[PDB]
Amino acid sequence: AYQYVNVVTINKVAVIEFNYGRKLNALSKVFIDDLMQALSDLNRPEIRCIILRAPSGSKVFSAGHDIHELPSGGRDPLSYDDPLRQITRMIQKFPKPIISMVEGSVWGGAFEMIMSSDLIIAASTSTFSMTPVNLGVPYNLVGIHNLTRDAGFHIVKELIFTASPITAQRALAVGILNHVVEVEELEDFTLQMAHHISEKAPLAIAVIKEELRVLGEAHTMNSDEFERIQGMRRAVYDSEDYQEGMNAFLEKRKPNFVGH
Amino acid sequence: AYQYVNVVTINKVAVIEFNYGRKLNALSKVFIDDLMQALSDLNRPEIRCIILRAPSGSKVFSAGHDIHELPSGGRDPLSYDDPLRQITRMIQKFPKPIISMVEGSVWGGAFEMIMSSDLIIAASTSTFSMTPVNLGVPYNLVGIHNLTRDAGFHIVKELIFTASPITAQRALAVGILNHVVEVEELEDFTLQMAHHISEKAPLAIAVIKEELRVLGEAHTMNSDEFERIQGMRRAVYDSEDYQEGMNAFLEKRKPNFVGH
Amino acid sequence: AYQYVNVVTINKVAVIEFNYGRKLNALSKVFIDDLMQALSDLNRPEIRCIILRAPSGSKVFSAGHDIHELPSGGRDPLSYDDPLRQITRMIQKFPKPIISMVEGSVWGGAFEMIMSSDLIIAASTSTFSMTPVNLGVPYNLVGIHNLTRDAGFHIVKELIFTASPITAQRALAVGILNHVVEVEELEDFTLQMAHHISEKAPLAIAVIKEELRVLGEAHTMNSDEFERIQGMRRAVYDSEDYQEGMNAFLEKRKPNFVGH
Amino acid sequence: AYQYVNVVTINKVAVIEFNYGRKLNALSKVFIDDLMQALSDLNRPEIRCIILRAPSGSKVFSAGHDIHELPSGGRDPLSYDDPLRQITRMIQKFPKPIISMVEGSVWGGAFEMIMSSDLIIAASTSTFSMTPVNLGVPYNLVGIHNLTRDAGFHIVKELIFTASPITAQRALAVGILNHVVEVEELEDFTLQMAHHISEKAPLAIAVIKEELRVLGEAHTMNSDEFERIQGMRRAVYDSEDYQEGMNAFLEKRKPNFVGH
Amino acid sequence: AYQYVNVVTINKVAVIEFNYGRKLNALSKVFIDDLMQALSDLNRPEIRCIILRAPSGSKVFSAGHDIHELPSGGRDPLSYDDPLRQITRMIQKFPKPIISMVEGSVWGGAFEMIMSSDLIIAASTSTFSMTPVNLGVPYNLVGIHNLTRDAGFHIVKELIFTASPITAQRALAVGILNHVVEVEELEDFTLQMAHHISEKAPLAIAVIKEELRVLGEAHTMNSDEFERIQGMRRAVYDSEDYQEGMNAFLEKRKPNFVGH
Amino acid sequence: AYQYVNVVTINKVAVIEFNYGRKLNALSKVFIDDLMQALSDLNRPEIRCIILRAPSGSKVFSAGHDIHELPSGGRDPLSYDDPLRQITRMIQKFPKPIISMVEGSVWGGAFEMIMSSDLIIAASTSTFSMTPVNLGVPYNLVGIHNLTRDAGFHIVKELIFTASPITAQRALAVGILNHVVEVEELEDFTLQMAHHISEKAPLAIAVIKEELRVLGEAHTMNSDEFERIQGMRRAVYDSEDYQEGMNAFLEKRKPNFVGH
Ligand SMILES: CC(C(=O)OCCNC(=O)CCNC(=O)[C@H](O)C(C)(C)COP(=O)(O)OP(=O)(O)OC[C@H]1O[C@@H](n2cnc3c(N)ncnc32)[C@H](O)[C@@H]1OP(=O)(O)O)=[N+]([O-])[O-]
Ligand SMILES: CC(C(=O)OCCNC(=O)CCNC(=O)[C@H](O)C(C)(C)COP(=O)(O)OP(=O)(O)OC[C@H]1O[C@@H](n2cnc3c(N)ncnc32)[C@H](O)[C@@H]1OP(=O)(O)O)=[N+]([O-])[O-]
Ligand SMILES: [K+]
Ligand code: NI
Ligand code: NI
Ligand code: NI
Repeated sequence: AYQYVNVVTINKVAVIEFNYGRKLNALSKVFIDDLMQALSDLNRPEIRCIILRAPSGSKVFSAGHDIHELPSGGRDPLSYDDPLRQITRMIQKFPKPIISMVEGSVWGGAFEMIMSSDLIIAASTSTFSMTPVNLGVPYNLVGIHNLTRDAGFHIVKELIFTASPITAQRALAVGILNHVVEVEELEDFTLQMAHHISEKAPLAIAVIKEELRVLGEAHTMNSDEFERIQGMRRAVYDSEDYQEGMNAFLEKRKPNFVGH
Repeated sequence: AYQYVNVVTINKVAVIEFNYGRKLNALSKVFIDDLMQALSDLNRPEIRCIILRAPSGSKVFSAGHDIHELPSGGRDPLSYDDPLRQITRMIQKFPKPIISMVEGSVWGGAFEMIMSSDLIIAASTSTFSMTPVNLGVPYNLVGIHNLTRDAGFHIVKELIFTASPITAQRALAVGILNHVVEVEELEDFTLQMAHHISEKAPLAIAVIKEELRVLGEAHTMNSDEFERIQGMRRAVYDSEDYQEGMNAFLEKRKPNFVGH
Repeated sequence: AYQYVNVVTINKVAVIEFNYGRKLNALSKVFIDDLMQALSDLNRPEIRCIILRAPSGSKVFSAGHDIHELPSGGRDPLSYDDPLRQITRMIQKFPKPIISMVEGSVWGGAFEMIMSSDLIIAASTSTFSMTPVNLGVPYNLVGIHNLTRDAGFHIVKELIFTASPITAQRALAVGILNHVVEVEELEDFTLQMAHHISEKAPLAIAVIKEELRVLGEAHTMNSDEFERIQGMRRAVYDSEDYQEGMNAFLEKRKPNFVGH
Repeated sequence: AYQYVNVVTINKVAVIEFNYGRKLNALSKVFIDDLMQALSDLNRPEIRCIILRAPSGSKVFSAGHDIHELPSGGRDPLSYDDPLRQITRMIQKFPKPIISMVEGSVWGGAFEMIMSSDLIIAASTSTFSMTPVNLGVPYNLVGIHNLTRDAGFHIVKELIFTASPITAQRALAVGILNHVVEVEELEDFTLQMAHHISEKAPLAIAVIKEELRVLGEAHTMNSDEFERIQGMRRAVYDSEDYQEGMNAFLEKRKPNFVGH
Repeated sequence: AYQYVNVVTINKVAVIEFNYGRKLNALSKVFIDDLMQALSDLNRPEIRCIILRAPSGSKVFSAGHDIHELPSGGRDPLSYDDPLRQITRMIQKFPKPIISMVEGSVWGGAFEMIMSSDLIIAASTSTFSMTPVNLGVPYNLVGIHNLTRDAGFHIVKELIFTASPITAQRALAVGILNHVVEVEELEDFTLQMAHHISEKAPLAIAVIKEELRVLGEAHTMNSDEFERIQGMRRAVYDSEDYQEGMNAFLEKRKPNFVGH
Repeated sequence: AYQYVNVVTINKVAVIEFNYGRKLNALSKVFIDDLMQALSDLNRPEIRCIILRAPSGSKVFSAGHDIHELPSGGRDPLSYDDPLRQITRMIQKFPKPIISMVEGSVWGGAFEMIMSSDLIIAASTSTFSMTPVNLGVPYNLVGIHNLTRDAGFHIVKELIFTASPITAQRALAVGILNHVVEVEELEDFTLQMAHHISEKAPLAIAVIKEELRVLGEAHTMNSDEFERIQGMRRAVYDSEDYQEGMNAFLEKRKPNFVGH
């Protein structure tokens, strides 16, 4: 068993339920490490499909990045082995389909985490936001790339530049979501689709998933461009605005951004 | 003339109509060779726009891959010079617009074929499925790439992982189709658009179509990533699951997939 | 002060209004040079969001390329330093969000210009046309790429191959627009969103916009493929049809295109 | 047979000898067209290796570009379908090895031509120069790339920026040549190697040559970078220096370049 | 201990000596499994440099790919999981320098194996041959790429198209070898350089080795290019010539290749 | 005038001579800023070729990075806007040839700096070392790439992993240098080559230099690969070994590296 997730297996379908309500499923390292161990434990031939969910009735799916752990003092908080970076890679490389089954509000990092999964099925009352511009966080290239494969550029720029929540109905209309259903039908609807997928050829599913992963990633640039972007990101991590954004969040006041 | 298609010219518009209804327009080599010969014959200055259709009233637009013609195992079923791979390249490189005018159900390789065309106009009763996971087929990279330029990744993954049919209305909503019209209006609506395009500058249409083709292919990877994918595909077409999927289709029974 | 635009700033938002209505805000060099000088003058820390608009009541937002300035005698009219090519680079590199606020009809180069901006908010009565196939112009690779990040390939090919106008409602459905509002709400809706964005962290917005720009351009090809495309574009600008297309537009008649 | 080349077949080896000594085997269209026809006619299973040579005793192997064929009004003489661009593609795509067997002096485009070939075996008295900076020519990307696969960057820059001739001995030392032999041994040495190659597996040789060709071309860039370089090339073709360079060559006088 | 290698440790340097003299150290699956197990066992902080060697006095360093383990026809002979493909990836990714210390003749896959290593130091009597065109084998893109990072294209094509051995002196001159020494001095010359490297910063060496590996592999192409190459390779491994090459090796006779 | 360089012009040739001998021309910010200002000031049409040199008789050409300019620990000394990273970009983008004329010993970042220049002409007594593995520095991707365009991979790895000096004669043999001259002839040999280059077409030289620069950069990878390398570099900067290497150099003792 796991301290911060609960796993149920129903024939070939596994359901990983978040059990980190004390921090509204914020992406703390101890929570992500249990999620990753639970997924790893389910990498077996007789499991064919995974569902990720918050507990039934939750008002919050996930509060996103744990801002108490998101480091300040000049260190990159979205480095390659930071937990959100590790779990998006693991979801994308996992040789079985991973369905995000969403009840409640989805924030920032948690939005990138469900976007990295294969299908999203949501309650009609679920809401979605992408929040780095609230804190002054320079989100990393891979993280931003994970948000560009479903809705168009103008829609993605609206979500990130405003940090405003969208409804499940709008998330469906712009192509983020697969299905929107009444919260009382959410579990039944998602399990029926997961059981259906689990009757199909798992080795064909795994290789087509991996072919889509590498095509998704196949936007290539030279070393100079990457080093230029990393220089820009470091200037943001070094800014007064980044300190102000983190402090304003921890102090629950409105930040005063000044552009240095 | 052609054994397996019928061609009509109306001013500058050519309509290539399938004539393989006894096999529900499955993509047998003999059918695809005729479709490619008809297209090549229509590469003339006086032809400005192509329409591909099934006969009026067809229940099945195309049953997709001829499963009899797939090599039984140990052999890549979607090699570069296999007929579906040849026709999709030919459609994409053809210097005139090609409009798929769809009445009936569209399956598997035939869904890839229409996705490779420039515009899709469909009857309100048409249905669309992508079926390789029903048989355990390791669909090839170029083939999967051809399904990713219209609908988002989560939608494409639902289509491929479930192999379930979608309606014309849902295909329109997610960005696969240009237009949905009542079946009685399908021929007139599509001919009106083709005659319209036929008065525009053909050399500008041809170079813009080619620019889009190159940009659409310009997802690049290193040799190791490609060879790693090919090794994964070979493990699938070497698998007992692939033989069981082919056999269950030919024997009209439900396959039992086990993951090797 | 500018001859061809008017700028109003309130707090952190700047509105750049076209003042070239006597030529339907055609993208003449004198107008684009003024737009670029006004943007450069607004690249200051206290400015956080830009709106581009035509005057209230405009029937035509922009007529697109000035056909009286398009090179005739064997010269590429969309070379790297042509004014449309310069303004789209400047908008995409600009470290503040740029919102296109659209009232009236949008044509050709002007459609590319608004697509290059970060968000589009349009009146319910606005219309959008992409017109190079009306003139026989071989649109350049960068320009075509700018049109492919919002709507899918089939939709983009319909817009370009037909040159037919689409409504704001359809432009919203296919993913081109962020929002459609009644024209009497257009300024208030856009100002509210622009002022909302200006309260967010500008250095995070700037680096995320630049990350999106780099990822969007990261469709790479070898020198041979680019030189092949250049040769195709040159044969179009050397074409009888290209001369006929320009001549027809000047003589206010319908072109007769013949395919050389 | 051919006006401008002579072909001798010895067992499985074909020797293509230039017959344009009147014009020092300058790369005139009529000469290159005959060279490409003779090569095409030798694409038969019983031919296994090609040797390209000047006649025995030639002082000049090839004088490079024909000045009398560069079409002024700025028009790019290194466009995709100009004769030298066509013959380098054809040599690189030719499914048999092509050995350049060099006696005499090699100039400019003829240096690019022999670099495009598979092996170079040269007389101890042969000499090599790359000459576009003598004329003010903006050599094209693919043409420059063809010069970068043998010697290192500093060496290539010395050859191009000086336009000075190098000895066979230096060309061997820096990795441009395979072998340097006394002129009396040049046919024996070259034919012994060609005959040896002709006993090897031709389908393996062809696919490995094509693998090397694609790996050699696999330096990829985005559309913006290509268009930028094209703009710089156009600026050189529009320059006063380019006119001066061509006029000085025609008037047999030293050019005076001024940097515009 | 290992059945097919012997390992010595001298301070911080490990020497892996082949013990498969009965097949002249041909790269059989069981030999490569022990070489890889010995490398994995040595991946410890107190080991800082590896030497690969054949036993003292060896006439044959390695006879290369085990021809008996190649498939009969119709199957890719150089698939991603093939032993040669596994060992070259493991050498390249190994976080310590691997020096090939060469006494005797080096053939085919064994030449690719030493080329994949970091440094090559060779006896003055050693020789080097690349032999797939002797057997009609379609070498893979990754394998060919591993041969292109030291000598120029003209030299590499000579080596592969001739399958002729070159001396240690010529291999030094063209950039393949670091050093050539008399055989009596080979062991202690190599150990002196490995001990010197072992005093340097191992984490710096590892990240620089990895940066060079990524840069070396960063020649990118699109899916269609790779699948076109793979189809050409399949025509070769399906050919009569491939069968003839395998049979000629088994019957110890000269192959008769015909080009199908 | 400049505090840290001396500039002499001889008609079209400019010679930038280091004036930082009391610190062995270490690459301190104040010294690089003066070199960059002196280059910027020579970017004039009447200047056609630059020579970089140390004063006549210098024992040390440049000692490389100023180790007394390491920033606050946990921080990258090879970030995009560090002076060495700035001047190598500026040399590579400079629209005139830059020749490194080397007398004395060349170390570390100074080796990268001369490698980034267009030609290197050296005294027979000059020596060359690449030194980051002496200190435990994770040299950055762009910096390593700048070392890979002249000599082959095996040679570069020997230089980097040994940090051992090589002679001028060995640097010529492996392709690093253009020419080696007796020290009394060095200045005149280098000036005659610079005057010769200055007679050639400057716009042709500039565009070919720029085309070589972008081809040399055109090794592309995806975001995940770049971020994975940055994670490894950061782990090296965070290591005990990195502290030990910098402290050892400051204290003039042998470092004790332990591999964490
Ligand atoms: C990637 C990224 C992010 O993900 O940024 C973080 C985005 N997240 C957010 O803005 C949401 C932050 N949380 C909230 O606004 C509220 O907690 C919401 C979700 C509306 C729920 O309000 P609520 O009144 O029901 O509950 P709270 O009392 O606020 O929260 C319940 C508990 O979870 C803690 N918590 C909630 N969100 C957290 C977060 N993101 N990080 C750390 N702790 C969090 C909170 O401190 C409290 O703990 P404690 O008892 O120790 O004080 N980014 O920056 O780009
Ligand atoms: C991507 C991919 C594919 O393209 O795979 C194949 C996907 N297609 C399918 O699964 C649909 C296969 N066909 C069917 O399911 C049924 O024929 C459907 C479409 C429901 C219609 O049924 P129906 O009762 O009306 O008609 P049928 O008798 O089944 O079919 C009419 C005739 O066409 C033949 N046929 C149908 N589908 C075929 C196929 N895919 N390949 C070869 N022959 C086929 C069938 O054997 C019959 O011939 P015969 O009379 O000689 O036996 N893939 O799997 O890799
Ligand atoms: K011909
Ligand atoms: Ni893309
Ligand atoms: Ni079994
Ligand atoms: Ni390269």
